[PDB]
Parts: sequence; C-alpha cells; structure tokens
Amino acid sequence: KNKPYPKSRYNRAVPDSKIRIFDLGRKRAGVDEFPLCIHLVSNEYEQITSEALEAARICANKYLVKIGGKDSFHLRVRAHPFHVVRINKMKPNGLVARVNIGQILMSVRTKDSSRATAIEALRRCQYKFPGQQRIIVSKKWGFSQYARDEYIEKRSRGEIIPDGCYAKFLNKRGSLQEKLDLFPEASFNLA
Amino acid sequence: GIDIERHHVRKSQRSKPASENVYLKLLVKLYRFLARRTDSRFNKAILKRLFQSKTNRPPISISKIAALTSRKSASLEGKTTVIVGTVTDDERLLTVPKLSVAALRFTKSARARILKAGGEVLTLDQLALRAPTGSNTVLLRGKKHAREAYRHFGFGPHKHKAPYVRSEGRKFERARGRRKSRAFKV
Amino acid sequence: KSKNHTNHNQNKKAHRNGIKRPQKHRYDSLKYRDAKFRRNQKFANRGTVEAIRQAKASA
Amino acid sequence: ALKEYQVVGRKVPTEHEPVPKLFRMRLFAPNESVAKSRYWYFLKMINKVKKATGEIVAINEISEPKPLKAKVFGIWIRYDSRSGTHNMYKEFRDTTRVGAVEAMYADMAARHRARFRSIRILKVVEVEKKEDVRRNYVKQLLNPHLKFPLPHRRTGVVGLAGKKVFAPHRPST
Amino acid sequence: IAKRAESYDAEYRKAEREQIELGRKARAEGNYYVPDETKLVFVIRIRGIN
Amino acid sequence: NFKQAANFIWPFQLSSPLGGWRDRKFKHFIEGGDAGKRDEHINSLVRKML
Amino acid sequence: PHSYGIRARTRYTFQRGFREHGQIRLSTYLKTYKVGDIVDIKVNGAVQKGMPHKYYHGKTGVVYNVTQSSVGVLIYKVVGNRYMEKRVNVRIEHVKHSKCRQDFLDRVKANEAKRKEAKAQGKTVQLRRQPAPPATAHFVSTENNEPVTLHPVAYDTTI
RNA sequence: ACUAUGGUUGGAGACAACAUGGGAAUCCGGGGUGCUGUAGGCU
RNA sequence: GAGAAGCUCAGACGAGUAGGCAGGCGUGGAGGUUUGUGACGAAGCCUUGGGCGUGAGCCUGGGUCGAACAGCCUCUAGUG
RNA sequence: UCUAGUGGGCCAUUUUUGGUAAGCAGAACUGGCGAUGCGGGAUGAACCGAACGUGAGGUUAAGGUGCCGGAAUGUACGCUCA
RNA sequence: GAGUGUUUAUAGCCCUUGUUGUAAUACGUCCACUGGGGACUGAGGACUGCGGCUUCGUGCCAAGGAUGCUGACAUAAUGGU
Repeated sequence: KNKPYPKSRYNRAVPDSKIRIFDLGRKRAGVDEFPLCIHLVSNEYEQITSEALEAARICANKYLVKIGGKDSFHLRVRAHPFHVVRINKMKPNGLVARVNIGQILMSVRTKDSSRATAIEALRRCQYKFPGQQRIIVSKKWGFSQYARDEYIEKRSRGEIIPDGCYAKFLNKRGSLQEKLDLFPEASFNLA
Repeated sequence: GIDIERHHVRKSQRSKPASENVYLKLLVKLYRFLARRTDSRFNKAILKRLFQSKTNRPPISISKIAALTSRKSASLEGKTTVIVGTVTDDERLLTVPKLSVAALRFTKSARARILKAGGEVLTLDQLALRAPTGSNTVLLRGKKHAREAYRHFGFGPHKHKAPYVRSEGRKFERARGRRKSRAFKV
Repeated sequence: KSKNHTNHNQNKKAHRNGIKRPQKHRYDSLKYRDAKFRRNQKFANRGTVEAIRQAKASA
Repeated sequence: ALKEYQVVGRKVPTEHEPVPKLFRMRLFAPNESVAKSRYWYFLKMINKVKKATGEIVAINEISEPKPLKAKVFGIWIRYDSRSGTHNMYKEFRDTTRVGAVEAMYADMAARHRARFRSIRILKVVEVEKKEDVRRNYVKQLLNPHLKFPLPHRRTGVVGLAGKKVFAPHRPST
Repeated sequence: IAKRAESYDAEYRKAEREQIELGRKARAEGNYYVPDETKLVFVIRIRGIN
Repeated sequence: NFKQAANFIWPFQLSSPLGGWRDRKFKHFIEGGDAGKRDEHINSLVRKML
Repeated sequence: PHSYGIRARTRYTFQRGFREHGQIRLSTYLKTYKVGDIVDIKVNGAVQKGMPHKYYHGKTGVVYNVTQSSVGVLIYKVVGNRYMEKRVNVRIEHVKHSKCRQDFLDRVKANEAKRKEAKAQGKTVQLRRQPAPPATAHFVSTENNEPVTLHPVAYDTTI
C-alpha cells in the first residue's frame, strides 16, 4: 500500500535487481516462426520479488532448453522490478515488481506444435510466484498486437516486411515514394 | 426522534416590568387594555417601552424636545410630545418655548420652566385619555448609547474605545502599545 | 505527548453558529480609496449639497 | 416470483442523429422497475447510452403461450465465479420459461453459490426435437412409458393432526 | 364546490381514457407511445435521525 | 399554486407499514430493499402505511 | 516539515500553460475596470509584482478602488465561524471580467425587451426562468427503424 | 479506465461484483493547413 | 368574579457530564401580622396506621413526654 | 453586554504516512462515545437499528421463529458425513 | 412374443387461421359499493359551528369527544399499605 519508491536522485542506494536478462530463446526471430503465444498473467495485485523472478527464469529456461531445445521458445519476462520494499538492516533492501490484475508476467511465443510444451512450462512456473496466476492462449500473431486473422490477411496482401524479431507494417500515412520503394508487393487500391 | 434545530425558541422580550412600582403596574394594565382593544401601533410601542429598564429608557431634555419639534420641515407646531421616561431640564436654553409634553416623570426645574413658559405637562394616563390611539403625537426617545458604558464597549486593537483606567494622565496606559515611539501603537 | 493538532470538531463548532456574513452597508469609508479621488469627491459632494440647497431654497 | 418483460429503448435523439436505433431485450425481473434497470445495465455494456441520455419507449409483460404443455428449456448463461468467468448451459423441464429461469437461479445458487448479481442470462430457448436435448437426466423424462415410484416425503401432514404432539400408533409406509 | 369537484373528476377520467386509447392506437399501429413524465412525486423518509 | 398548496399541507405523519417492510430496509428498491425510486409501488407503500 | 512561505505549494498553481509562456497579450491592459465590476482573480506567473496570495487565485470579487495599474478586488474569506472582508490590490494582469456578469446583463436586457414587447402586445411575458421540465409525451415511430433484439454476450478471451 | 453514494454483498485477505449517479486520457481514423479591425495605394 | 400576578383556546416539543439560569422545599435568629397553638399537654422522640406533592418535603392517628411553639409578608445567616 | 467550564480525548467507515508487526504512533472526511438510555450482535462505551416526559392500543427497524425464548419441527429447489 | 416401417386406421399428440365471442379465469388498479368477528380508549361538560333528513319546528340525526337498559354484593368487591 506504500507509495511508489523508484530509484531517484533523492535515494540512490537502491540495490541492483537480482534478475538481469529478460528474454530467452531466439531473440533474432522472424515473422513466419513463432506464430503462437502463451501468456502467464497474475490474477490479482501482488509484489513479486526479483528473487522469485530469478528462480522462475532459471526454471523456465532450463526446462524449455532441455525439453524443446533452443529453437522452440522465445520466453520473456515482462515484469521489471522498480518499486523498493524496505527492510530494516540487521532503507532499500531489494527490488519487487508491482503487477495489477491482467498484467502479463511471462510471455512466450512458440509454434503450434509446442502449445502443450509452453502450457506445461508456464504451469510448472506458477509455484515460483506469490499469488494466483492463469495461463491464456493468445489470439495474436506472436508479440505483435494484430490477431491471427488480421495478421494472415496482412501477410497475404504483402503489407508486412520482417525486420529482425519484429516487422514493419504498412500504414496510410507518409510520403508515397518512401513506401512504394520499400514495398514491392503492396497493392495500393485506387478505390 | 425528530430532527429540529432549536435556535429562536425563547423570546428575549419582557412581558412584565421588572419594577415593583404599583403605579407603574397600573399604567401597564391600562396600556395592556389599550394595545389589545386598539389597532394602533402607538399603544403597543408605549406598552413595550413601559417594560423597559432604566438604561433602555434614557432621559430627554426640553431643549431636545424643542429642537425636534421646531425643525423647518416638521409641522409639529401644536402636537403633543410623548416620551416613556424622564424629561430633564437644560439650563443652556434661557427661553423655553410653549410645549405639550407627556412623560413618565418630570424634573422639578423642567416642569416649572414648562409651566412658566405656558406649556403643559401630562402623565401617561392623561395622554391616553386625550389621545387614546396616539393621533397627532410625536413619540420620542432618549439617546441609548449616551451612557458611560458605551465608551468602553467594543474595546480592542484599533477600535478607538475608552479603556478602563484607574486614573487619567501620563503613566496610565500611555506607553508601549499606544504610540510608535514605544514599540507599537495599538 | 504534545503536538496533538486535529481538526475534527473545528468545522462542527464553526457551523454551530454558522458562517456569519458581514453586515451590508450602502456606504463604505473612503479611507480605502485613492487619496486624490477622495479629496476631489469631498469638493464634488460639497458642491452638490450647495446646489441642492440652493434649488430647494429657490423653490 | 419473477416475470418476463420485453423492454424497448433508445438513445434520446440529438442533433447528430435525429433517428436513433431501437433496441429490444427480453428480461426476467420481479417488476418493471428492475426490468428497466436490467435493460440499462446490459445496454451500457454494448452502446454508448445511459439512463440519463436514453429513454424507454415500451415495456410489455410476456406470458407463456402454452402454460399447460410440458416443455424442455435450454438456458445459456454467463456467470462470474470467485476466480473468473464461465459460460454454462442448462436444461430444465417446465411449463413456463419464467419457471425454467427460476429453477436455473435456484440450481446455480445451490450448486455454485452464485447470486443474482453474478448471473447473466445469455439466451433461453425451447427445445423441440428429442435429439436436441443434451442432458441424459432431462432426456430420460421424455420416455412415454415413464414409471417411477413416489419420491420420499415427510409423510402426510395435516393442519391439525400434523400439529398434534402425540400419535397413538407408529405410522406405516 | 360540487361543480368544481365534478369537473375535476371528469378531467381525471378523460385523461385516463385518453392515455388508454393512445396506447391502444400505438399497439394497433405497431409504433411506440411514450407517455408524459410525472410532475408529482410523493417522498417518504425511511431513515431515522442517526 | 402547487408551491403554496404543498407548503400549506403539513408533512404527513404516516405510521409504520402494516405487514412491514422488505427483509432489509436500507438497500435500494432495485437491489431488493425499500430505498430509492419505486415508481408506482409508492401507492402500495402508502396504502400499508396509512 | 511545513513552511509558511507566500508562494508555497504554488508549483502548478502559478505555472504558465503549455505553449503559453513568453509574451503577455496586451488586451489585458486595454480592458477597462470600474468600481462595482465583478472580476475573477487568476494569477499570472510572469508578472511577479502586484501578485495576490495563492488563496485568492481562482476567486471572484467586486472592485472598490481603481489605481494606475491595479484594482481593488474585494473578497470574503472564512476564518472560522464568520466571513471577513479582504481588500486585495491586484495588478490588472491577474484580473479578468466575469463572463457570468456579461451573460446576466444580456439576460436583463432581454427580459426588459420582452417586458416592453408583451406590454405593447397585451399578453403574458413569462420573464421567470424554470428548471428542466419533465419530458412530455411523444409518438416514436418504427417504420424503417424496426427494433433490434439484443442479447448479453458470452464471456471469451480477448488477449 | 476512474470515481461520489449503499448493503449484516462475495472473498481469509488482496480485491471483485452489483445498485443509484458522474465520466476520462491515449491510440487510430476522417476533415483543415489562418481569420479578422482601422487608415490608405493598385489595370 | 375566578389573587388581570387572573380566565380561556390552540399547536409543537421533552437524552444529558463540565457548566449557566429560573422557580421552589428545609434550618437558626429579627420586624409586622394571625381575640395563632399549648400543663384538659408545646417542643422532641417511636410507630408493624392514614393523606398530599413528580420531588425537595408537609399534614395527621396512636404511644412517651413535660414548657414552650407555629402559619403568612418581609429581614438576615456560622442554613441542608 | 457579561461570564462559566474546556484547552489530556477516544472509537468506527473511508483516504493515508512512519513502522516487521502491533489492541502501535501520526494526519484528512464523516458519524459517534465522552455526555446516550433503549431493541439486537450469548457479553461488551463506539458495531446494526434507533435518540428517551408519565401511560393505553396498534405497527415496525435491526434482529429472529426446535427447547432454553416471544414467534412456521413453514413452503420450493439443490449441496454436505466431517 | 420382438421388432418392423408407412402417417390415423379401432387410438391420440403439435402448429396455423373462422365464428360462437364483447368467452371466461387469473393478475393489477379503483369503487365518496356493501357485509360480519375481536381489542383499547369515553378526553370535553348549558347553547352557539360545519353538514344531512325534514311534516319546516328553538323538529330529528352516527353532524365541534358515551350514552341507555339490566343484575349481584355491600364483615363482599374495588382500591391503599
């Protein structure tokens, strides 16, 4: 119930977060690969600590690597611990993540065949988090906001150009030349 | 339970004079009847002022009566002057005009000067007999705040009132708090 | 322990006799006004009084 | 007891659209005031309309066309649980859809501790075909040669003999 | 006074009948008749002074 | 002259209703109580309270 | 941990608006104020001189005195169980007229014009305002606007 | 989304639902890319 | 007529510590008054009797007792 | 106009700060106890209902109707064996 | 006996419109429409008032607050302690 207590110039003694890396898998992924997404989201407002996030990250990384390999998961930890929960020294002690209801904690994108593997992995990862969490099968293509049917229609038209893990999407804004040169397959409808 | 605020419940007016004068009670009885049986506000005013205390019935002088009834735009030439209180004399008025005055009581000097000048002095019962409803009557009052206590009432910072002083002169409340040369001036 | 400030009963006490409004008067003292304005209004009001008195006397 | 009402409402006409659309809902409420409240409750979730900015143009109570005919009613509901939200389907044999809705509310309260506030009635339909019936318990009541013993009851009570403290003989069955 | 009361009673019945026929006409035509909003309301205090 | 007529009428001192209120008196009429707007049900409430 | 500075807790109160800094519009100096006018007090952060206290920011009062570059806005402030008269000398940069008074003047002019017109026409005038009346009776039609039946939507995942 | 009011509402709690009311931000999309007062010159 | 300090009609209201005000009950002494009470029994005291007042208190029956005492209008205080 | 007492507060809802926490300490709003009897929560200064002159009759609030205890061992649909 | 495989055969269900039919019933609302049963209260103390009926009268009435007809006891009852 305390007020937010981020690391600022007024209190610079905030200790380093236990968790350093946030993404595990093919960080340099592509649009075609990883078409399915699985989310682990808390069902209430908790104060998950960075230590618990570290344990969940280690368990998820080891399990996914050993059971699906390097090339079958792109798990990432959405939670970033910024709030400080003070503890009396035997004053900042550690970092915790403030998450509300419906805030995604863990998000992994895999293929359609690895749906059960991702479900099992994030089910076993619930024991490392305080409170109640739920697992949902996202309807969006990977980490992008567009749904499955919208994404496939956009891909069929040819309005998506992959750029690393993410991609560039055509919009009806900006100069025509800079978009026409970049997009060869874009069918600009004259209406 | 009933949620009613009780602010103006008990009336703060006298229903009876505090004095035990039997003649004053007789006058009150007469004007109680007059106020009840007449539709004139003069009788009600006289009855209300009969209940009033000494401080609430300040004296008036024949000079004040003469001044009030001799105004240029007055037309109070022969009208009877009525005051519920004592009529005092003012020796500063060397010549007394002819005045018809009705009052509770008259100073001996004031009554003698009025009679010598040719006027008449009446009591309240005589005034009631002559003017049962107060027609053609100039109703007057004395200065309520002319007493000593109102020089001190409301005393405070920058109020310009008279303090309660044992004596008058220097060394008596004429120092720090009263002039700029001594800290501050009130 | 000292320094026990609170404001629980202060509003109720103030509203017990209400928030009194200052008495309304038609004329306010000119000491709050400009010195030049007050000095000129003295002569303007004076001349107005003489004009009214002269008109009534002639009438 | 509950009653079924049809409620037709619309947004108050404005300068932008002088002719707003009319929306009708079939609701089960104890009275018309609750029915109108339920109508605005459901309309606020779909359209940018409130009670202040909208109006009710019609409300009519609906009675059962065939109250003397035994029927099967399929009720689709969406209810909030202590954890989340679930959609369920129920089948009830009754003569009125009001009675079927009342049975649904009693069953949900008894089996899930779900109050009135946590239940939304998505749809109520009348099942016509025998193969449409989904619950075996409901479908077993459609056998023309249906025969079962009298259900257990706490004997036969009387307004006076039931209140009698003592009985000369032990009752038999 | 009796004449006024008779006129008031006639006005009440006429207003009630007029609303009934208007509602029946709306039902027959299939349209919707919204009646006048109430101008009089009776209010009862149900809570005590605590 | 509704304002003068209503102000002249002393507030009605109704009795407790015959048959009582609902199970819980201090929730809204829509929620199942006796508070807030009740529309034409005020007539029945006045009937049992008069 | 409490200070009683003049401009304490005025960090956002005395801030200029976004993209509203720099030059002050000169129509404020051209506005004419008279004794008896009802004006609002809005402190301008650029004009430090003639600054009223933060309490009077957003208040409304009546001018009693007019000087070369300031006015005499009169305010009533609660100090307990009474109001006290506060006479603040405020530069015209922090003073603007109240639009309610202009609306009230127009309403009075319209009321008098209607009164004269109704007197000439020998009919009622109806100069008194009224609250919002209850809605009357209408006859909403359904042709080309047939009602659409709505049903509650089943719960589904939206992620 | 948020919020004023209410319950001897649910839940251990965190919180949530409901009832009488008020009501955003942001994103995206559509449209537009100065108006005007005074005094004077202009094939 | 109804102690005009009186008579009569009507409506609303009623918690209370600290504290404020008013009207009353009780005690000693003083002035006035009551053809006032009393050795055929004053005051006081007891009472398993009676009456009045919301109350402070008052009147009275019975027993003991033996020398003083009280009502009303005021005054006063070492007054509960 | 004059004057008394007071100038140790406390509890509950909601919004919080300091604290590991506290029947902890400190702020804001409202209602209360203090100074509030009465019906209910078996009991209780604050909770629910309701604010009180002496009584008669009727009806309720919160709360209850197996016995103690005044009031259905009432009605309808289900779940539960500890 | 145990099962068919076609739409009333020797049975009967469901859905449409015609009348009798302005069908009843249930529910809601209203009646200055009308019948009983039980309980508590009787304040005020010549008259005036508002109403209704009238034979038109200081007439009658349920109309600005209870009267009437009976009986038993009276070392009983009712009160007080």
